[PDB]
Amino acid sequence: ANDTVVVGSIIFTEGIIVANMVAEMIEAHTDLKVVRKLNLGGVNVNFEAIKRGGANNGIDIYVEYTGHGLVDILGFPATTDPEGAYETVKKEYKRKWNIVWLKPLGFNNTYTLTVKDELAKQYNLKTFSDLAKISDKLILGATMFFLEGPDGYPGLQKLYNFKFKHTKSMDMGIRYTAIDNNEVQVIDAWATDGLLVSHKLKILEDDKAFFPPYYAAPIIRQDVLDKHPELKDVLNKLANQISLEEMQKLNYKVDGEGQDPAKVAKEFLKEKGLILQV
Ligand SMILES: C[N+](C)(C)CCO
Repeated sequence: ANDTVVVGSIIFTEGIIVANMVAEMIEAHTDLKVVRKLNLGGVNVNFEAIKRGGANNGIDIYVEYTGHGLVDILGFPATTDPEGAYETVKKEYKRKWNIVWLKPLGFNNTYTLTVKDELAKQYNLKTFSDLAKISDKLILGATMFFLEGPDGYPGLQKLYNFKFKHTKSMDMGIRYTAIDNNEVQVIDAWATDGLLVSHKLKILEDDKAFFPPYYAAPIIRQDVLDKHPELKDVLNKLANQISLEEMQKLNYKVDGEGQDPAKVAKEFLKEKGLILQV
């Protein structure tokens, strides 16, 4: 029959790596072939694409983050434990959209606010509240996702009364260079970022708990599951298979060592026994 499915990703290192892992698992364990589609746009493009579907210029599968789905359902930022976010998005996406959340990959790739270790020492910074008290001295460099999202800087700034001198919208790798060069003093480091542990940076504590959990999980259209039921068990072979530290190392293989993400994804799966060498 030569059935195919479309796995989507937006264009950032982690997104492409885990989208490739999903594609590799499908091709290794089923007779399906995978179209890998890269979407330009923000944190909602894949959601609209999966509502369209791989037959109608959209996608069938992608890896979403629980807290993003949660804040989208609620219409305002909230905090909850990982189970609260996951169970809520799973039930709501099943009822409202016939989209099935599969099991979490294992890591929480949350937004953070991060500063240079030297700045944190010179002002004894530990928490977001500490940082807010001096924010009028500082420049924030942040991803477009962070500066535009309701779960991003808008709500955070309201809750903590952040008063940064200004914000600079920056590509993902650019913001690490910018904080290194002191063009900015704070960035929205993401917890799994490959460059993070390699730049002498301090992740500050979200002491008022503004951010939701951001656990990555594959999600799939129900009608694709209906046509190809094996996909459920196949994709759940990834359940809890990627820790925060493992994801960081894969991201660094791409962003720091220059390996291509397809190779990084496939080699990780082979080394962990999740696919076999052909
Ligand atoms: C994963 N983040 C929450 C850090 C943003 C991208 O969706």
